[PDB]
Amino acid sequence: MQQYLRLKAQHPEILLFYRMGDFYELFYDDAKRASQLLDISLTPMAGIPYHAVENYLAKLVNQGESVAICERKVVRIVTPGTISDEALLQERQDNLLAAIWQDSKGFGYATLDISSGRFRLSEPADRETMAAELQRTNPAELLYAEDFAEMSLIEGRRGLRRRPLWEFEIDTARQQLNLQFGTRDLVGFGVENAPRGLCAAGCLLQYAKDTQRTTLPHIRSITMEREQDSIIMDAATRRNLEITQNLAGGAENTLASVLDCTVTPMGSRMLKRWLHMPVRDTRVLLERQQTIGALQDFTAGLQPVLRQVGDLERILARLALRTARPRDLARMRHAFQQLPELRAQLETVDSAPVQALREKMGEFAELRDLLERAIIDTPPVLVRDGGVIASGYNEELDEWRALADGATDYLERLEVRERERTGLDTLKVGFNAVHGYYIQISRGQSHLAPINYMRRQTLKNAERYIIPELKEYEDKVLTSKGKALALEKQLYEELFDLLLPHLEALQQSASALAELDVLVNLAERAYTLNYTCPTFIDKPGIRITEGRHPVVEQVLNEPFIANPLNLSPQRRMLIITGPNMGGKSTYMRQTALIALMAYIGSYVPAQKVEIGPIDRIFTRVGTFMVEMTETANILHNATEYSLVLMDEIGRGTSTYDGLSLAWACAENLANKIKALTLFATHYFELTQLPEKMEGVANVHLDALEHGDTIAFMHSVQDGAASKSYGLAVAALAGVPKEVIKRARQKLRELESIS
Amino acid sequence: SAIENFDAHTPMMQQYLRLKAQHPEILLFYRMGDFYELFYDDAKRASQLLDISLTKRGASAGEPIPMAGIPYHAVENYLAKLVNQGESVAICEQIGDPATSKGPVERKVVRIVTPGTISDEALLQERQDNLLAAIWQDSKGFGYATLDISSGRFRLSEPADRETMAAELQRTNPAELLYAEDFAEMSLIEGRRGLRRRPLWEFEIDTARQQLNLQFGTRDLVGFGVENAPRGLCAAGCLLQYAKDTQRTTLPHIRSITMEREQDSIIMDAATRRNLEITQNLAGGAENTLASVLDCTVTPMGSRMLKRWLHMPVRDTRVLLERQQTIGALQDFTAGLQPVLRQVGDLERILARLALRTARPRDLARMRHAFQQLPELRAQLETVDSAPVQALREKMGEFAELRDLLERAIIDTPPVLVRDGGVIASGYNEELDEWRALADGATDYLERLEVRERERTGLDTLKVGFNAVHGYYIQISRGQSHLAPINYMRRQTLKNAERYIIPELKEYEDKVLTSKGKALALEKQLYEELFDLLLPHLEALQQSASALAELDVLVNLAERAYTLNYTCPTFIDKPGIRITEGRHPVVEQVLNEPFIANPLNLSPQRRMLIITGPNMGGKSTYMRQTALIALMAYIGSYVPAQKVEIGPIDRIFTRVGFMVEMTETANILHNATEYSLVLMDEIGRGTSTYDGLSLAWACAENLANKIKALTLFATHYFELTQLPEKMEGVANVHLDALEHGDTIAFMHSVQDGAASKSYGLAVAALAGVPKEVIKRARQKLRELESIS
DNA sequence: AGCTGCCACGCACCAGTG
DNA sequence: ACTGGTGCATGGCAGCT
Ligand SMILES: Nc1ncnc2c1ncn2[C@@H]1O[C@H](COP(=O)(O)OP(=O)(O)O)[C@@H](O)[C@H]1O
Ligand SMILES: [Mg+2]
Repeated sequence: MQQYLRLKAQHPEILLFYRMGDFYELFYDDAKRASQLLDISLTPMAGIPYHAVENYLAKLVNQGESVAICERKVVRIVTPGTISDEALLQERQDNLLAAIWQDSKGFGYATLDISSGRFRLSEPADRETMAAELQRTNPAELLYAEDFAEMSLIEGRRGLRRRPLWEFEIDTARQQLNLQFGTRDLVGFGVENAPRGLCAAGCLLQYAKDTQRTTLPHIRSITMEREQDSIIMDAATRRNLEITQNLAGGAENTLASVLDCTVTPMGSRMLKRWLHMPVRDTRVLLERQQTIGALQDFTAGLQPVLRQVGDLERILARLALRTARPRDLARMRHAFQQLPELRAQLETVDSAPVQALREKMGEFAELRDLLERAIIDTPPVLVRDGGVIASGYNEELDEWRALADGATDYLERLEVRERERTGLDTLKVGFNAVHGYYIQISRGQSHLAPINYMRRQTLKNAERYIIPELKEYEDKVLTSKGKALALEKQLYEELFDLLLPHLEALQQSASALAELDVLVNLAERAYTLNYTCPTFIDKPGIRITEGRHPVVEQVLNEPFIANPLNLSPQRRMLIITGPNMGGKSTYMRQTALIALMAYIGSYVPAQKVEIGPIDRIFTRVGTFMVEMTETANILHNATEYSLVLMDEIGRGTSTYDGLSLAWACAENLANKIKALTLFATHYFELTQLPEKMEGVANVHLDALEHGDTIAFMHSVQDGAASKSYGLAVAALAGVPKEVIKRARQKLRELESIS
Repeated sequence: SAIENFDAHTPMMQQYLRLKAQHPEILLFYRMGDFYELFYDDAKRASQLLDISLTKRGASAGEPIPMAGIPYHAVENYLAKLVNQGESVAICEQIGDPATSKGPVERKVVRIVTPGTISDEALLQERQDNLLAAIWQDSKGFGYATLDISSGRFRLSEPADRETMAAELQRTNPAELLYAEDFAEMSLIEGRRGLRRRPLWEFEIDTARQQLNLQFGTRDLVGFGVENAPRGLCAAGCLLQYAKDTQRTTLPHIRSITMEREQDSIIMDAATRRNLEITQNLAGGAENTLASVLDCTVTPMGSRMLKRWLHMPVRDTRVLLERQQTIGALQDFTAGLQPVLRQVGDLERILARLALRTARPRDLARMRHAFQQLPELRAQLETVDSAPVQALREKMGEFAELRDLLERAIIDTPPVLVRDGGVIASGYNEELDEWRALADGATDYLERLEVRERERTGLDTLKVGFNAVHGYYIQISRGQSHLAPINYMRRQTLKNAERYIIPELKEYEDKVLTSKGKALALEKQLYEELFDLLLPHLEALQQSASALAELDVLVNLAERAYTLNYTCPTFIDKPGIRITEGRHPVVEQVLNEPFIANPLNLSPQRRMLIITGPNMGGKSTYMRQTALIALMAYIGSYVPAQKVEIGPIDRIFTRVGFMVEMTETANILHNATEYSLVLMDEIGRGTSTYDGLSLAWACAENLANKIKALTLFATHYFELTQLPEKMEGVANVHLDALEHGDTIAFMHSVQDGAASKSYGLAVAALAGVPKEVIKRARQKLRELESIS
């Protein structure tokens, strides 16, 4: 095998698998890497088995690697951004492709979901907005121009794919895009005056087409994500809020873990999207609130039926790409059968948007009857070996199967004919690809074979024979099986012809069913978790009553202590002093999350929630350097509609430098920015603020001392903290009695002055 | 799911269930014919872990029995998959002969593979120890024992408190941890891998003594210095009872156990071991560790030894001065020894497999290759004037007799296993050459018989072949087969050939198949017989491997001391550290901007330095290098400096900044002594302004006045620069920085005195806090500055 | 070279016969 | 109590395109 590096040249940046019997083997830096990612030995060659290529392809793909299969030439290529088989895809997690680039004016950006067809473009102006979008969208594969100057954004990222500047050319991209969608201009989509981002979507759509070498009819539209259509959240804020991802890397004890009790995978992906994309436009919010309130009674009724629909989104993608396997068509049929029950249940629900999803759902009765008659109840995984088309769908196929079936029934009778004639109880008719049909006597009885029996194969304890009669029916069976298997393949391709016309309507359905799932779910969550419906006010403000952390109340097992919040423009900054130990931090995060959820359209963890409009949520809660950097970002971009959450800035540098930076930040946020702010500090000197300025108030956390421990209470109440707790804590940790005594003396000395 | 009494099973399952019952909690591979099998839930679990099909075995006792299995010849692949997941596997083989057996063939469990007892090349990592350990707790302290099962190293220790015990777990890092059912402090142990809850009786003391004594061939354990250590003996007894349960052979390489005393070595808490990144960085990787920079050893047994020394610095003034000499003496000779030393290889673990009677042909070949480098190492080391080196030349041995044994017994490149023969060589056993030479009736019978029969019959398709199932045969094509002598006896028929047998070939077939089986078994006798001849000299061989490893370590530390430019430190009587132009041995190599070397001077009258200076200044580095230079000087290595003078050091502590933070400080305050080196990297954490500092101030005083330890005490609290004024023994140093207005400047140089100003705003402005806010903070700061 | 399906094997599960 | 023949996990490799 000298001649194989000649195929490595064809695409160097992609790891090359190479058939070598029943395995795929790799060379050079494609071995070093493939052992460090997948875990396999390094003889420089590594290799996976053929029985689990899909397993090992998905793990490479999920680590942001394209693979190329070789069997000789390159027959297949998978890439992180463009896979659509259900074996390479995490069920409840979006898998986006993306392109990014940079003008002398700003950035362009586009994500594709190659299964839903969800195509978005944006145009981030500064680089922090850009980074926010990268964290949020979190694409499996990023395309980017060499051009690209600001490499620190995408520097450490899976699936980077360097593209030439000419692929990002505007005019070429407008056409390719207009051709894809069947429009003359891109005005129906809202993006015709949005060139930077159009150039990203141009590069992406062209890369996508290349990975598939097929039409992508399911991609029929594009939307632009505006900035002022959304509560902007920096990456450090999405991390600290643990919306979808705990700081620990995974998915436990996160907002989605508690709010996401949807019943279809497509509903789960959509909700997680909604949770990362709070919208500022109350019209849609009041629309969601009202739907959620309407479907509350109907939740037990709807969800068992909705669960049956399954992941129709991703199935429909495999219809669009013409790769759907028999079970895919079978689940599409199963889903269709739910639609009359879903439409019946939803019919009396008094909401305009629920009835609109009801219509959007469709019924598709013809396609239900088509697949009911065309496919058997539980068809094999593949079409390969037939057994998928139903009985009595195609009169011709039935004749062929009966010619086979009856030729096979002859050979069974041949068995019993030969058994009765020869009187040899071990006689049997078997079948095998190497020999066709055969009579088999055992070795003990083989010497008494009739002398018309032609010998063919000697086993250890048996002999095999053919006779003219046998081989006659071998043909009868095999031509009838071969023709019926050909008619099945053709009739299966004909089901795509009948299904594909209604591809658009089908995509509408799956989307409606994916939104019904989200809205019914959020409905169940509100009712089941004692949430209430928040109202919106004209000027900024957050009035909360007995509010809670939506996760911590569910995840811990101690009684969760609820608190109020009163932020108006006449009271826009609380100085939270006292012990933290999770208490302040929790109070602050439950504020953001409550706000986050009002603006997702969900009910919220509280007795009452009024809330003015919010444009950004900053949460600096988690070097001194990093703290000051995240603080710099708030002070540079916070507005008077911003929600700002600050966790004890100053620790990590000198008392005075730190006290002086806290003082100046709180001042700057109360007086200049005027953001609604929870400024959690430890500096007691900072409680003198509410006197020195308008619109600042003091609240605090306390601790109660009992027995020989201490209970860190979680009730925020008015006034400054009037106690400290580090000596008390050290005492209980068993720092020498005398040390603490001297510490208490020092502590008094130091306070007395200021 | 029926009543499944003894009588309810077949004879096969009765036997399976007795064996399984003596292994209820771990997977049992059960050798049935050509397969290792599993049943009931084990098969269900095996199907999920190993990725094999869950099947069944037909029954007449209710429902069917879940089964899974794997052909015997692939057992090792699957055994690996399980032990890397941390599963024990009991291996049960067939003992008897089925053809002389009424009921089921006899079956013993012959070994148990568990993560800490594995000793095969494929499941272990060249450069990383794989210890079994055993922990146990009393009302007053801990008992703890470790075992490298593939070397014999058997150690015993009796950690005083919870936190020394935490440090020992981190250090030894057992792949498997047997522990007592009554174990109170599960916080130390829960979460670890290879956890094995064990019943109390295994930790019973008189049974420990009896079993340990027995194993070492002694009447008491006085000579080993452990007779006084019942806490730890109880650990040792459980370990050893377990070790022997897993192996089910003698373990003659376990000829000793040693006490690991508090004061024989520098003791580092869990925090210190992590902050100096000795073999693991703070990501779990081995990149940019002390070990990455120092470990250019050529043999694996050397690498592991170096890593143990690094982790346990010895306090013995004599051993250190001798190791220090060995380095200096050997510096000229590394270039020539290192390539030879390499060729010895991993002799430690090869003598393991020899001792365990497991070693394969290629283990014996590499042992023979090792012996073949001792004569070159003997010459090389003679000219090195150093007593310690010549003691290691003597202890390395030579073993010319065994070299000549393996040179005459095994061939140059043997197969992986003896399973299939071809191992033993021509000359070694005369009976063996007789037997091969009959079954080497190749170059012989088959070819001529073929010609003769083709030419006599006149049938050109005629070939002579052998197939494993039908035996030897004469083949004729189907078109010529109706012409074959009526003497030919039809044997195997195919689609297009017929194969036949004649008396002459059948007689050659019985002759060659019995010749080959005889030749195989006698080979296996000869192979096993090498272990009998080798085994006596095992003690001397273990001392060989142990010297070759220490040579690899020292020769390494000498090369490192030349290339990286280190000098020999010297020791003193009272506590103190006096570094001249010292460097962080790791940071100095990763960075490219040359390393700003610094002094340090600790002493009993200058024992606590309060370190000040900016974020990113160099405070932590200056602490870590102090500790590393201590750590290195006390493994006998040379040190990254112009001159180092270091007195004695019992423990090293470390706090690097709630209920666990404070506890960590109490541990320091209670256990530090006048000989301890204490690093506190900005501690002091309260719920208010002055809270945490007040504690740090109180702690500082306590370390200076009461404990009198050598403390490096970096803070951001400027208030602590007043310490030197009040306490005795305290002083102020700082890592310098420069102004230039709008900009940074981190000079990385340590100088006496407090910093001139704290740089919190300068660093805040560098992060990009609005210049407008930095302004108002500077305004506030002179407000605050004007109080004093 | 690729693909199918016989065989390794001790043991248990039948039927068909003492 | 037989005689006799099946039929099994997986992986090696003969037999046959
Ligand atoms: N002696 C030195 N020479 C050159 N660089 C140094 C030196 N000491 C520290 N540094 C650099 O400073 C960085 C941080 O040092 P560090 O001690 O952590 O500052 P801090 O005092 O805030 O802990 C390190 O990453 C290292 O590169
Ligand atoms: Mg530091």
